[PDB]
Amino acid sequence: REGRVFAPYSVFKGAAALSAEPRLPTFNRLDSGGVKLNRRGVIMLTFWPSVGERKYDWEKRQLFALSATEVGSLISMGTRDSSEFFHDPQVRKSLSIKPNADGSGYFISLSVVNNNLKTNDRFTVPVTTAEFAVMRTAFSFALPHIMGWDRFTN
Amino acid sequence: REGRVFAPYSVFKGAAALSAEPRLPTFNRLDSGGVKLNRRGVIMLTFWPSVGERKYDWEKRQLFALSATEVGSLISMGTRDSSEFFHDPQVRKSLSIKPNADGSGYFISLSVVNNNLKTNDRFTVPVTTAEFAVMRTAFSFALPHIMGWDRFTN
Amino acid sequence: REGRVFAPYSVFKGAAALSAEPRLPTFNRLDSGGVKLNRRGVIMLTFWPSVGERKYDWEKRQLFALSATEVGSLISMGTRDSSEFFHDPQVRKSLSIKPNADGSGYFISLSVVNNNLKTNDRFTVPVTTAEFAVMRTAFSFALPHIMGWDRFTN
Amino acid sequence: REGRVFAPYSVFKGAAALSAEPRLPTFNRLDSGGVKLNRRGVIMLTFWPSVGERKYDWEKRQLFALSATEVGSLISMGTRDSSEFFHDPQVRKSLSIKPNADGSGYFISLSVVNNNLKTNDRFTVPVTTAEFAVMRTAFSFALPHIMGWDRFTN
Repeated sequence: REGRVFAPYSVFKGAAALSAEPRLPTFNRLDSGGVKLNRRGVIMLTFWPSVGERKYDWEKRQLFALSATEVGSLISMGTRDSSEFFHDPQVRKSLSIKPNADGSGYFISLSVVNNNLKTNDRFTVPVTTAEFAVMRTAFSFALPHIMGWDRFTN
Repeated sequence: REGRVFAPYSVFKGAAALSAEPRLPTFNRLDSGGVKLNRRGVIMLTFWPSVGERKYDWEKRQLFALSATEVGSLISMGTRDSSEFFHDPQVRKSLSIKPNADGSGYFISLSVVNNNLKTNDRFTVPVTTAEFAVMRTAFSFALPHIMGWDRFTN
Repeated sequence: REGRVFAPYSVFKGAAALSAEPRLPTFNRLDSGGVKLNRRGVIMLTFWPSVGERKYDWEKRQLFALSATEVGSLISMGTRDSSEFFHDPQVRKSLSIKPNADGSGYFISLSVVNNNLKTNDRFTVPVTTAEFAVMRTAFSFALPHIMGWDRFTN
Repeated sequence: REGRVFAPYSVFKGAAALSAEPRLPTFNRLDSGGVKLNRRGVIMLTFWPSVGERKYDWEKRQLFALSATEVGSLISMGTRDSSEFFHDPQVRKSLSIKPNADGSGYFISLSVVNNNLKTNDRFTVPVTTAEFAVMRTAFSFALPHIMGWDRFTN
């Protein structure tokens, strides 16, 4: 617990909020010496809905984890590019990132569907060019770290 | 005080000078273990006016702090892009960055207005493409640091 | 052996798999003080063939080392760019990276030829834009490290 | 002397060779605590002439130091961009970087003139796109370091 860090980048908007934070990979120590990557690193996204003016319901939050490759998708997006990721379970989630009309930003939307319970939720947060540039730059910085490549240093 | 660092990037021009330097975020240590970001990091800009040939008046300086998102705005600017940031108080400040005619650089201008005292100041510094490229590269380097994301490392 | 790190980025596809990992340079310590780069750093690529559905034959793997300059070639590639590297021995190897039809990714192909033994092998792995973006970002991160330039720090 | 590092990036060509290496800034420690940048950092270029097939004369080398701003110029260069830097003394030096005909690389040329002694030297090294990409990526990595901004970290 001593090694925990909390420093999300968060964007609060009218209908919902979104936060992003890296999760580092885990490594296994080898008997013969050295380490080897174990559990993958991700960039974790958290979405939660507004319930009023500048008020949000943290209890209804839903998460979506971006793999290294999914981060690669996001950082290579141009002004007018779109993408969608589908994660299989019961509950199915999908994350879409689509440009706004003006190319002055995007809509980032998390869909959460439980067909069995007929429950259906969607959390959408607009992000400006400036905000998405923070995401690209920060996620690009984090990528080598979530891949474990920061361990290759002189 | 032992941890202070002074290493501004500065540009000195005919009517004014400008300097830029990161300010790191502060963190709070958690009782249960780990840390959490407290006070935001910024890139601090300082402007001061010329009073003669290669002479400037440091006593009349005025500051403007760039948030992570405002840095995102600056680093994603193309050759012909413009931007303006407004900071509310009494005294109101605004920062504009506009391309020059030739697309060989920009004008970075700080406006400081105190309507009550009818005082009105403006400090403008031209910056070349090369100088703005230093800013983009350096501010991009600093961004993960002012966000606290440098704490996520293996 | 205590300093070994294993954290490849790997892409598994229908006919073959590919993995990439940096190899750091070696340095020599100088009698008068300080260090000087000795053996070059590279980004090592490993290719091996499929033998069935999600099954591959590690025993038939073949390697190809990218120099700093060859990494420079890869990271500066645009969507529609191609490249080929030839490495002299007996056995000759060549590595090609060519865009797919749609510009939605590339084919990375390792050729291994032994004219004397008339043996002839080729291992080809398709990589998406997102996967190649991971490679560009990660290899760019690693470049200063494999060059030894990470040693120039305050 | 214990802190010296030697790890140039070097390009050897038909008529001349060129090497590049960062030089870190110096800092002064403050009585009240903390440090402040003193002597500027640069990227140092070294050129020397060929005297035969894969043979060069190190004794006739000439140097040229790139300031942070001059590095900004280099890293922001597009395929078809040119630049020239002039350094005043006695001896005057100028450094030009011009694209080749095909946009497949550049010519980097150091001029050294001593009008008084009527001595006149020029050392020119062609650099491929891949080689210049190493320079851009490596110099961009080094820039925050030569500016002293690597000292702003959590």
